[PDB]
Amino acid sequence: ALEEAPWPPPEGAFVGFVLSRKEPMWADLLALAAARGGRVHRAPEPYKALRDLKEARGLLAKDLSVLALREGLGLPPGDDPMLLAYLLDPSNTTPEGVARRYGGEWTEEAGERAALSERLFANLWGRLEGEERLLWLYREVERPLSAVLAHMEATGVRLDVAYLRALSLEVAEEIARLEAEVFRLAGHPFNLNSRDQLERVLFDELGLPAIGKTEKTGKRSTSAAVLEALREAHPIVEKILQYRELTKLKSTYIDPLPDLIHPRTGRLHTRFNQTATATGRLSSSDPNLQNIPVRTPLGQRIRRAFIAEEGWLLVALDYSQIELRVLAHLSGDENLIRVFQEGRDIHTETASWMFGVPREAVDPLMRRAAKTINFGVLYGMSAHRLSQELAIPYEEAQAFIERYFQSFPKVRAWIEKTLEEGRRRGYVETLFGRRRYVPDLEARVKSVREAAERMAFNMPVQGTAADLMKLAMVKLFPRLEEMGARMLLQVHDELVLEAPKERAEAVARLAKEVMEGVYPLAVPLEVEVGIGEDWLSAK
DNA sequence: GACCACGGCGCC
DNA sequence: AGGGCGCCGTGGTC
Ligand SMILES: Nc1ccn([C@H]2CC[C@@H](COP(=O)(O)OP(=O)(O)OP(=O)(O)O)O2)c(=O)n1
Ligand SMILES: [Mg+2]
Ligand SMILES: [Mg+2]
Repeated sequence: ALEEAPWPPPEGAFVGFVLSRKEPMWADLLALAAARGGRVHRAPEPYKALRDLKEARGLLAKDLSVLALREGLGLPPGDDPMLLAYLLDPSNTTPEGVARRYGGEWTEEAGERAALSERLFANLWGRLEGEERLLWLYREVERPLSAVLAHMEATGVRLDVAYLRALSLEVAEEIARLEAEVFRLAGHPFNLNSRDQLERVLFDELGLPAIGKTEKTGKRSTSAAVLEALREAHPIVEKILQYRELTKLKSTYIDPLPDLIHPRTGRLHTRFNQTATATGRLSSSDPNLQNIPVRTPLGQRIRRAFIAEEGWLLVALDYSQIELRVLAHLSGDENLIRVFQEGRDIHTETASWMFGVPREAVDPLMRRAAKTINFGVLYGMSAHRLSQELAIPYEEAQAFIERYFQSFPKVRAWIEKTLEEGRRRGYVETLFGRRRYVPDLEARVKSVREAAERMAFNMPVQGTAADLMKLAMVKLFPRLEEMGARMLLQVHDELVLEAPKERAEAVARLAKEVMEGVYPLAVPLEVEVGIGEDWLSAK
């Protein structure tokens, strides 16, 4: 079936390529091929051959299209079997597996990659026949979103490198005072970054009670959660918690980011993986910029490093209580839909409760703390953890949970139907019909089954919120382009854009609107917008 | 070097 | 008897 034709391929051919590395913005185009009909074209000079393509269709299209943009070519990504398969089963996340599961082997030869894309797409397209909903999501959301993600990856984000460079030396000194004291307290040095070594010290040398064990190995845990419980037992516990904060921030953001600045751009270029999560959410790789610090003071100092190009502004937009809103529409609960119809904020109300202060006294970080209480309790958190979290009597934690769901009656009924259907159907789905398979919903082991159940009914909520953000990006991108503004990052229910100073407001105004009206629900979708020279200030 | 499991933890 | 991610060291491989 496979013949070999001279490079020049016919329009609509399936691309096949090989990079020196995973990152499109950093990689070297080692090989470029194409497959169409029954023939296969191997470009003798890849980079140069890229100028020939009208579009990138095939496994990981967006990736070669990011390279193209990096090279000055506006090569947009088109059909990509990974998206088709990802939609059929979100557990389809790598070419390797999609190929073994659908008709081929993922190799290192571009030509074979081009052939495989063609045949893989044929199979998978057949599979989508009759799946009007998956076809809708593919054609109306994913395929076009892939293009958006490529421009985003190619564009990147500006970072105050000199700023992080000095920040390092500074905390490096604070980490020394903390480890120097932790060692004194223990009465001798040891690797503080070694959970095993600290375990021995905390539980064997000192006489601290072991409050928990680790999952796969069963070792006594030394988690922040355990350390919190032990904070009052020994002076060495607080010192260790602070050390862990600093070292985590410094080793994960403070030190690595400046070293990832691209030479040709001077900006940071993260990957936005389109087929990596079970719920339909994107993910950020290599630099993972979807988890930049924001909670603690040093975390905030780190976020400030993310800045706009001079004369530009960072416009940050974030849907409000997004998953509580999605849930009011999915559940159809009147109490909850009214909550939003009345402009109430459950994070503020829960935070007002937690800290026992009027609503107007709740500050940003206090409200943020409530988020983990609201989403945790919604998604199955237990009274024990709740109490052990809010540091309240187990009984008072039970009451908060009891009342939480009593206040929103239709939610449990919805969670119930979602699970039932998941058991029968074999999968759960989002508002737009994105599916996630949860076979374990019928496991005999209560442990496994109940855990499956929790991931099961979370998917529709989490996934619908993602479908929504993805639609908004697809809708918003063309207008920003028309406005000379750029889309830099997506943080699940937040978008970080960059717009010319003289246009920053019109852009914030527009994006906010596109986002809020993406797909009308039983509840309004509110978006808080912020503008500033840096990410922290934007929010 | 490269890469793995595991614990641990940053954000959503 | 919260869900979804990816990255960083520590140990231990190859
Ligand atoms: N602990 C968390 C935090 C967030 N999320 C999910 C649900 C909300 C979504 C986006 O997170 P945020 O923007 O931090 O939350 P939000 O509830 O939309 O609230 P707001 O933007 O009003 O602070 O991610 C979650 O499952 N668990
Ligand atoms: Mg939000
Ligand atoms: Mg957010």
